[PDB]
Amino acid sequence: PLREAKDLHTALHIGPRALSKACNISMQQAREVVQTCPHCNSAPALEAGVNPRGLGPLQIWQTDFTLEPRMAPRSWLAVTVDTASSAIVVTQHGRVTSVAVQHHWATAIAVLGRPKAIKTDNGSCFTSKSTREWLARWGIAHTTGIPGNSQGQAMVERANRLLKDKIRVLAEGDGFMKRIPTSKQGELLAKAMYALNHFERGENTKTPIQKHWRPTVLTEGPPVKIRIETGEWEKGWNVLVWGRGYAAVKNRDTDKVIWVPSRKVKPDI
Amino acid sequence: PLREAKDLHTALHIGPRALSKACNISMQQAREVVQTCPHCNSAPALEAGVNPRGLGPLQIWQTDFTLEPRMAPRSWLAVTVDTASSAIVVTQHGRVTSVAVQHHWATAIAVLGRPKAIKTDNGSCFTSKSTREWLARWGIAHTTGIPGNSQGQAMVERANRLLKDKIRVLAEGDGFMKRIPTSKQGELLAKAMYALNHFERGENTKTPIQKHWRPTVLTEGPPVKIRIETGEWEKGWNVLVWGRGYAAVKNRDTDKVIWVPSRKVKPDI
Amino acid sequence: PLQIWQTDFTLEPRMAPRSWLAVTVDTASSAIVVTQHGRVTSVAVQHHWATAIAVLGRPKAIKTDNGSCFTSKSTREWLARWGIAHTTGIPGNSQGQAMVERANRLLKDKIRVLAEGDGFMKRIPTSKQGELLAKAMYALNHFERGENTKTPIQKHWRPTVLTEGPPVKIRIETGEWEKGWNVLVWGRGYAAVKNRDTDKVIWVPSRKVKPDI
Amino acid sequence: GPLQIWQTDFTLEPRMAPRSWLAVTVDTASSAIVVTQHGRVTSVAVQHHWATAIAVLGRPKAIKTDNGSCFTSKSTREWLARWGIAHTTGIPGNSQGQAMVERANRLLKDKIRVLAEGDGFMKRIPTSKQGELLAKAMYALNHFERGENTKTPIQKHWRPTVLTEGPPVKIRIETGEWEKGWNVLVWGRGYAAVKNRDTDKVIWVPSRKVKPDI
Amino acid sequence: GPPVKIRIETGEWEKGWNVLVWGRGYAAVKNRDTDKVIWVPSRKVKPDI
Amino acid sequence: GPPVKIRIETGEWEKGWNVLVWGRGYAAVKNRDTDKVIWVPSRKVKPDI
Amino acid sequence: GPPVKIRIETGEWEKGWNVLVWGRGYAAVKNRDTDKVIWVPSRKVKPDI
Amino acid sequence: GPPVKIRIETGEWEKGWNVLVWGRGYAAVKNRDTDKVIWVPSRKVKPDI
DNA sequence: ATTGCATAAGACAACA
DNA sequence: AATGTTGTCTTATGCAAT
DNA sequence: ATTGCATAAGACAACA
DNA sequence: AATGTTGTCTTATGCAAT
Ligand SMILES: CCN1C[C@H](C)n2c(c(O)c3c(=O)n(Cc4ccc(F)c(Cl)c4)nc(C(=O)NC)c32)C1=O
Ligand SMILES: CCN1C[C@H](C)n2c(c(O)c3c(=O)n(Cc4ccc(F)c(Cl)c4)nc(C(=O)NC)c32)C1=O
Ligand SMILES: [Zn+2]
Ligand SMILES: [Zn+2]
Repeated sequence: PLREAKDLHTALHIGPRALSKACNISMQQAREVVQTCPHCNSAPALEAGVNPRGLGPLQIWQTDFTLEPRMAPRSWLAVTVDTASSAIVVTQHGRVTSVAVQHHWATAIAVLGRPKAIKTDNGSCFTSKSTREWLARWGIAHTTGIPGNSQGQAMVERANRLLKDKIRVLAEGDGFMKRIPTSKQGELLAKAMYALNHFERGENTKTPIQKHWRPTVLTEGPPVKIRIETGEWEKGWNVLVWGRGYAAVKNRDTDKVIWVPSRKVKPDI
Repeated sequence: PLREAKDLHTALHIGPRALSKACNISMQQAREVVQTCPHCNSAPALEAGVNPRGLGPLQIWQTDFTLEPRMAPRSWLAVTVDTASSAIVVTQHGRVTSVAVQHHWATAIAVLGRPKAIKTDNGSCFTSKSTREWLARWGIAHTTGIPGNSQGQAMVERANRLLKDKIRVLAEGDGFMKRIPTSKQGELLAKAMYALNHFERGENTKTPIQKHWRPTVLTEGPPVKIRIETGEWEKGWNVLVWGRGYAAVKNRDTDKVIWVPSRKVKPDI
Repeated sequence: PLQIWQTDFTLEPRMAPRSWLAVTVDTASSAIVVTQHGRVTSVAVQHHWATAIAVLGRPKAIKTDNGSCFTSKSTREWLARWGIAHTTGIPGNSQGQAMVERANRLLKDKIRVLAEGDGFMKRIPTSKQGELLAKAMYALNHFERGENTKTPIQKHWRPTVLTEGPPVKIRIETGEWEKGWNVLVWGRGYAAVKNRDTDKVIWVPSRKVKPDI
Repeated sequence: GPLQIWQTDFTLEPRMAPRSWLAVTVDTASSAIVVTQHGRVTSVAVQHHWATAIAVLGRPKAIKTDNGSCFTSKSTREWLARWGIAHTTGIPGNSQGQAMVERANRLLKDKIRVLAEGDGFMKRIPTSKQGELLAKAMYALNHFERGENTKTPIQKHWRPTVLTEGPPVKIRIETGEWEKGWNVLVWGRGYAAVKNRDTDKVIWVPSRKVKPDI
Repeated sequence: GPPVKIRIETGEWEKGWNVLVWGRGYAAVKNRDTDKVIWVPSRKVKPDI
Repeated sequence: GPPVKIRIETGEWEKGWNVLVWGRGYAAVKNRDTDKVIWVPSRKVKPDI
Repeated sequence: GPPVKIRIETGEWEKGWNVLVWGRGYAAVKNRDTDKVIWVPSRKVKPDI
Repeated sequence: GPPVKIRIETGEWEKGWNVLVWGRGYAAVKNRDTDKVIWVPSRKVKPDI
């Protein structure tokens, strides 16, 4: 008896359970009468492709500015992270001006080496003409995320939060509740740099600095099961890197490196 | 050797894993040296006492106001839900005037009866002198939540969202993208009424109406185990109601009824 | 209950401008519903039972007079859409409209009582009409009229208070599902169940429970 | 071995007013040069220098220097003791405590000018470009080659290689026996891919079925 | 392109949009009337009807 | 996009459909002749050859 | 009263309030300096040290 | 506040503390004599008799 | 077998 | 134009001892 | 055993 | 003064059939 069910849904927009219970119907007819209505399902499919990352050290870098009140009158800090090894370099400046951005990078360059790409948000001075021409003079790329989401650079922002936490811990563990004397700024920054880079973070067994200088990369990954966009799991690719958050998988013939959500991959056989 | 470990934590504030791996130290000493630093553990305990509810029908009621753009020029709606039975009463008005609440409750009384208590936010006209005087004349309690979080009335707020979804579904299934003619307002409201109260929602095998007029309450609950506030499960109480979200339990001797999250209770034996 | 309904449109001067008053009454429970109307229109005709259906439910038949807005194609199409059986009658017949007599009498009595009780004599304030209508509705429906041993609500809904879960069969160790048991609480993977005779409550896995009949 | 002995001194640079005092820290086993600059020769500024040098390169085992006012002063002394580094002094200019410091100083003094004429600065670079010049000089001196060998100081210091295999782990076999000779590749959830060290054959294995080797 | 519904800073979800290029985690979207292309995160769009 | 067939209420897996943007809840197919874009659930579709 | 940190509309965790009474899911806290009581939900406060 | 035994770095479980204060990952007890409230993690407390 | 433990798996938050 | 991240915390689990 | 199904369990959102 | 909620959806599981 599905004619009254169709009328009931059309004039009333009833859920499948109640329609089944109220017209002596079962699973199927209740379903294919509830999905006929275009109004019974509008949103519930929101794509989420979440994957910024580099492969080897000195390949992809990120950068953002931070306002740290304890660092007055030089509160502004420039933070740079190498996505491959998660090393951090921060330099202190008084203004967000381009010249400060110029100063920060080469100091980081002298410590980590020369990268190839530096992702950053479209800051007022990152895209400045002088910055662009100087960067081209050095000769490495420059890519900007979408203009407005401070979220595609999630790694530098997360390292920013970590650095602010560490510097707060150091500052108020020494007896400076509200800010820092000018005589303590530099050694606080240096100690913060030494703590994160040269020591483990969380549970990984590999120090970031020796990750950067002594990295390991697989030349050929193990077979895995891959949620190709085709709907289900396809068999026949190999994962290169599988981070806790997200992973990269490689084709067996096309030789494509793709950053894919980690839920889209599972081990083969 | 934990002397150098203590020095390392004091001057560096290192995580326990790196402390263990950097001074040939094991689980224990790493732990009780990392918890010594007060700065390393500040936040990670935020209590969540989450429990509004009534027991029987016509005991506890909730109410809020809604701005519905399609209902112009009478957009404002007053929504009332019985916490025990989840039945919904709504009325359409033009002003947030106290008289509107007078009318909305009066109709709510006529359809459902006389409750005992009504919980609501400190609306501009909810606590008005005339409103309180008339409520006292009717002789029913009134209890405002914390002044500023529209979250203690979560039941009426969720009912508000659901009602908005249903009314928009009906309206734009009737071919009205932007607004509803003044003629059709009452028909839409009453159709939503009949769809919501008289038909069960989600998966519960009980219609809200016959939940209200034919409530079931357990005179003696089953034995359960209770995460008593001391932090460990205790044996010797009985659960009165165990909703999908949250539950109420009763003592075996003091016969106290309290609302606790479902995580705090697990079945006995 | 929810079998046959009656209705009529009655005048009253005290609620000007919307002086048009709509009525609808059930048979088995004598429940009432009332709606204001600025003017009797076939659209306002639609507005009434829609509200009446929500408060009471969907009846099985409705009987009325040959009113102008009672007989237009809009009402017929609407009632056909809801699948309810119309049956017109004489504007004043007793074999048809039979409970609406007591309905109108009691409604006018209560309206006069309340309107004079709250210090008004000839015109209710426009902001205070729905107040009086709802109060009369509640008084006439939740309180017994005259000798009535039950108010309309008890007859209409049978508002008993059960205290036991539905009959449910439980998987016995032989693999079968013995009936005569009633669930009490639906916990996490465990549902406390009682025997209708021994009155003993036992926790059982949710995979080992299914309803009766 | 790398990171065993360090060296330090100062150097006045008139080209770099007003912050004309410059500090240089040099490794011995790798000749890695780290420099930081301060206007006045006080304590706090030079311990800031040493902290930065430690951060960029690591914690050494011993530091040799002159008998300067601050170099043996208390603040520095207990700071180093808390750091746990063996101080060493000597004749202010001796060929042992300052064996490589002067070579690094002359190399840096050549580089700073060379770059100043590179960007056409003769007498004193403005205060804006001082840090950029120092960073460029550090990059040129450290990562590049000025000797005649095939190993930059970074190549000498960090032992920079490119590994291919993860740490070795002793896998358990279905009969219940632990078995070394296997190295993990990918630490996927639930299942970890481990490769036979001999046959270069990978296999997916449950997490608890594998334990680290040695 | 097919019509999609995009969120904005207010949190609403407006109509009148079409997708030109479908990136792996990004998308360039195009007004129905104004006919102007902007890019947007793929997590900030849900389709239409 | 590659050709696909869609599920119709009648019982016909009709051809002439190529997915343009495909999500994890449903797809956005377009016809080859009429060239009209519609959104159909992921279990309403089936590829071509 | 013991020292807790409470949120505000900005989203920070300011310090300087002692809690007086503990509801099941609420609390009233007194400032040290402005020595005044305000009622806050339990899920909005965390201590110090 | 019921009496509770608290823990110190010394190696003993000392008495003389009534928990005014309980949290999910701590307690704040107060001594009868010193009448001082201190946030102590829940691991370092146990019931007094 | 029961308790305790060592680990693993999963959840939360906040970065202008 | 060009996409979340992960340290920290919590709970669950199997083993090892008892 | 393999496939599908019937069910249960878990996850997201948004409401001034 | 007085505390999140739950419909909708997706994923996982087990049994029954093949
Ligand atoms: C144009 C110059 N500019 C910035 C605009 C003003 N901005 C800048 C930032 O650094 C941030 C920033 O860090 N976060 C914090 C944040 C919020 C959500 C996340 F997911 C993640 Cl990873 C980070 N937010 C913003 C912002 O605008 N709106 C949230 C923001 C910036 O440098
Ligand atoms: C003073 C008169 N007044 C209200 C203040 C203005 N308010 C009133 C509301 O009805 C709401 C409301 O419904 N929501 C929506 C909402 C947001 C988050 C949730 F968790 C839930 Cl449960 C509900 N928010 C607010 C608000 O204040 N800030 C978001 C609010 C109101 O009536
Ligand atoms: Zn529908
Ligand atoms: Zn610490």
